[PDB]
Amino acid sequence: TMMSVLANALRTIASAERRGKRQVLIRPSSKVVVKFLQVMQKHGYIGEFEIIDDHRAGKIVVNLNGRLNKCGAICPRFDCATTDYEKWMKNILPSRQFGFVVLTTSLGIMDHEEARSRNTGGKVLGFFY
Amino acid sequence: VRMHGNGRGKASSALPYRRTPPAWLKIASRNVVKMVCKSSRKGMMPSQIGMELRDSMGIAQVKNVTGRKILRILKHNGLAPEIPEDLYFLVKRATQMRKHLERHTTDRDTKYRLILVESRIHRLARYYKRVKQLPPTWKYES
Amino acid sequence: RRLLRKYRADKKIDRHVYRDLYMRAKGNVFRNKRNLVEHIHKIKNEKKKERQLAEQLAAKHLRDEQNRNKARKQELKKREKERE
Amino acid sequence: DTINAKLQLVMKSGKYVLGTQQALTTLRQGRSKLVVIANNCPPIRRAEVEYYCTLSKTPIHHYSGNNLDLGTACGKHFRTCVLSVTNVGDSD
Amino acid sequence: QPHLRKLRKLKRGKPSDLEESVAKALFELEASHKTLRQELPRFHVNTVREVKVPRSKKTVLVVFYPLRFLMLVRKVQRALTSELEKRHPGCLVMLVAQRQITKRPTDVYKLQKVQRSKTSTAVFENILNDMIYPSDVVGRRWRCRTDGSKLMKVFLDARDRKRIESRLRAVAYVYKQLTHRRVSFGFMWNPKLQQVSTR
Amino acid sequence: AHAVDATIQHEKAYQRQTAVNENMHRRKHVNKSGHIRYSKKIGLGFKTPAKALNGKYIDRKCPFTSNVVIRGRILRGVVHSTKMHRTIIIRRNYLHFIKKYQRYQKRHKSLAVHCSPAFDPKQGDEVVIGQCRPLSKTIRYNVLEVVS
RNA sequence: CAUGGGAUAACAAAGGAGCAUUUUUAAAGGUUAUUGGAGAUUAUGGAGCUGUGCGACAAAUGCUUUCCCAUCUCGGUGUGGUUUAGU
Ligand SMILES: [Mg+2]
Repeated sequence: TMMSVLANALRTIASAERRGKRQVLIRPSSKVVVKFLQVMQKHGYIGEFEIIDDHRAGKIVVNLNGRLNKCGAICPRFDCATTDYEKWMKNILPSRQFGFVVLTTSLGIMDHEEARSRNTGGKVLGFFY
Repeated sequence: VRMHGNGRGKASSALPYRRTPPAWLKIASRNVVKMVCKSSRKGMMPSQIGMELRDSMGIAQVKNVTGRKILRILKHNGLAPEIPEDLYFLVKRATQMRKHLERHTTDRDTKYRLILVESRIHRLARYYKRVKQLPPTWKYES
Repeated sequence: RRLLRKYRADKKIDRHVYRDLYMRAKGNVFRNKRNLVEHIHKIKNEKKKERQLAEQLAAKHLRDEQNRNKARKQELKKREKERE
Repeated sequence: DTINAKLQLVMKSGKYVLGTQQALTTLRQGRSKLVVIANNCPPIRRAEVEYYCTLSKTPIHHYSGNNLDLGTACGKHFRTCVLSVTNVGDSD
Repeated sequence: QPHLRKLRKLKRGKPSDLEESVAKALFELEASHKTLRQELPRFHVNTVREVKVPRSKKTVLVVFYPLRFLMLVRKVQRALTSELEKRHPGCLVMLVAQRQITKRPTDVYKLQKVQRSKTSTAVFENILNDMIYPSDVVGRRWRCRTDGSKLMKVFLDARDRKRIESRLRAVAYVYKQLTHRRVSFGFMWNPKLQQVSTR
Repeated sequence: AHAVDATIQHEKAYQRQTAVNENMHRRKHVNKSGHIRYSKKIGLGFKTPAKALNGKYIDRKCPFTSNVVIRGRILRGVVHSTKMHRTIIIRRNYLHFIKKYQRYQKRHKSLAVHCSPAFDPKQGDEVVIGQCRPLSKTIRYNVLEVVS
């Protein structure tokens, strides 16, 4: 049984990036998945993606520029205070110069740099670099 | 298929994206409601009623015409089955097996199927009790 | 059993409560007559409370039905008078 | 079984009577529409009920189970040797 | 005036020029037209709103009617809009049912009690269905461009191309004016196989 | 000059409130029924139940009709058992955080709570309990409000 | 312990026929202030309680319904589709 839609989606994108595919189909879709995709798209790690409505959990077709080395979900969503950003950057990011940790804050889903600038904590969703 | 077995069948029906009933379907909503209500009064379960309308009257989906599901229509008229339809069929399944196992005590395969059917009943009945489609203190009896 | 039969004949208890108490008396639940009488009084008080609640709910339901019917007939009068 | 579904429907919506004596009473009147007899029924009682059904032109069904099975198929916790449905209740 | 019965009682006092013209047309159609005669007596409208479509000819007459007349309108909508359009030269007539939207609650317990037909998503898709009624949506996409925009494209059956293509631009603009949401339209000749038409 | 109330008096000693004299009628300690009944408004914005004001029950441990005062902790729990007399067991379920594994455990605590006859809680109901003086070996709280 | 945020979640409830319009008016009926305090008594009205009407609004689903008996080429639009209506 599928337990995490976000983890399934990020696993599918990472596999497609490893194989060098140009597009990947994501199924099922979710608000959290689309929010995560928009964060990656904001920083330029993915191109345009299209949400396909089927009167159920929809599908997403993501165009992939080859800039995404790896994306993945962190399960469970561990709580992260504003003082814990450096710990998570150390543990999961390849470097302090690039890569993002995605958080679920009360201000929305955002990368760790944006969340730090807003002085807000939350739960860690995943990462990409 | 999946629960209590190794089957991985995918056979099912795929409802269409376009929910609007076709322009050639001239049956009114009220006449459909009379059809399902009279078909239930004829003694058909909600699934049998839908297949009857689908195969003969050209009504693909009762919900897409009347706005209401077949069981919902029966509930409004009070015609809903006392025991839910599927729980009825599983209980009938277990009863028929038990009648068979009275005469064939060496039929260990049917005994194995019987455990699954009953262990399925005790989760379906737990669901209907938690959802209050069944009375509390409702117990399946062997 | 004699006390239970007397109570059933006197209509202090109904046949269902009589059956329950008969099986409990066979089951060594009551030590003497006073214990059984106390149990009967407790059951009767519980029934009275529940029946009072049921009567209150029934009255509320009947009032709701009256209000719905009155609103419907007012709607009919409004529609008839709008016809002008 | 078709008769089991029909009996369940009659229990749900129709009118019926259980027992041999009440079945005979409904047969003497013009009320019975169908008579169901268990295969357990004593032969003389079954012959008497069948004779009543023949005189009254009433359809007669021989149930494949015994009186316990007929009682269970009626949704009852007792045994019935003869069933008489007075109103089919839209069944058939 | 007898034609003022085709308006809500509040509007009958000082009707607008557009509202009175629509009311008069409805009153005439309730007896002149064969099909409309069986439905219009039980019908009246709320208000008539004029919309100017930029870079286009004609205007759009948005007609609001109570949602309780939804099935009544859907019965004769194609006839009704065609009749109103020939009554008003240089105009397009759109029948939109007035629907109420409950603002999304901030409480999980209030959210479970929201009538799903009063949500903005349900209302907005119902308004879109109102403005294209003889045709139905056969597909819906959301194109999320790299700049952060999310544009919704709605696909119609290519059969209705010769019947609705002229009014698609007006539908898109009126949809934005009513819902403050953008919509683009496309055509699929094979909606089952998700095959888009090039022209 | 009233008749002895049979329903209340079954304890081999006359049951009465110790704050008022029920024999002599005064204004404020007289309820709607006209009987002299003591009742107080506990603090913390808790309304006195209508059964406390107008009822006939005698309870020396009721927070609204006796000398039991509410001070200290105000807690919330779910009714677990009502088998005792005028006393209920409530259960407080909570998550305990284990620091090493960065995860939670489900834990519960059971409290014996005095329930006034003004309330009739059933198993599964959520109640608000206030801390009082020790009323028995295990009772330290009183039921203040019942939410079905 | 107080307060701000509400994205992700948790707890609880429900299982959807197991359910629920407002505002004018008048008329009919059935242990409060104020009378200078205080102690009775009375009656008069408020205000609610029903029912009789009355005016103005709405209404998320058509009672100008439904069911049961009985009698019997013209406009608009686009560069050809559209409600009619003659064939
Ligand atoms: Mg399993």
